[PDB]
Amino acid sequence: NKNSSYFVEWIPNNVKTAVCDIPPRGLKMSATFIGNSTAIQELFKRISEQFTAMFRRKAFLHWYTGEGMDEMEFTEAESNMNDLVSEYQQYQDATADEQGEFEEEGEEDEA
Amino acid sequence: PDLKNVKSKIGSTENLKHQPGGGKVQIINKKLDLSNVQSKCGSKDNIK
Repeated sequence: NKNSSYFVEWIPNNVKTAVCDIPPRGLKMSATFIGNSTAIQELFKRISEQFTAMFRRKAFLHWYTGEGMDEMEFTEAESNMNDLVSEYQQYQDATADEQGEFEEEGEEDEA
Repeated sequence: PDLKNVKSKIGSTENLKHQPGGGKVQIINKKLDLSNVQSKCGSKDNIK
């Protein structure tokens, strides 16, 4: 309720709880978080923009093609990462939209 | 002396064809069909 705008709004109630009775050693209580933010796209943005700057120059690339990797292997990988990143944008801030397009009225003067 | 021609070896000069190129993404959405559906209780016609 305090933070609703950091949540994908077409996935209403975003939580899974589990509660074990048995604490960490010699201590009263704890909890463990596993979160799925879209903000994770910033790390794979970085690593794709970084890769791009080594790869459009053949930096370090002799060492890995030297272990037999074809240029298609790094290009499929980068493409694959880029697709994951393009998707993460398409999950981010998204609305409950239903994929319609602009339409207009006909006529009632039948022949 | 004369060198006639000489050039660098090997880097960004040998990369100038391959960008690489990008792609396109799409949703990830559907509907359901409602055209079969009627209520499953139903007494009000018994007025007949």
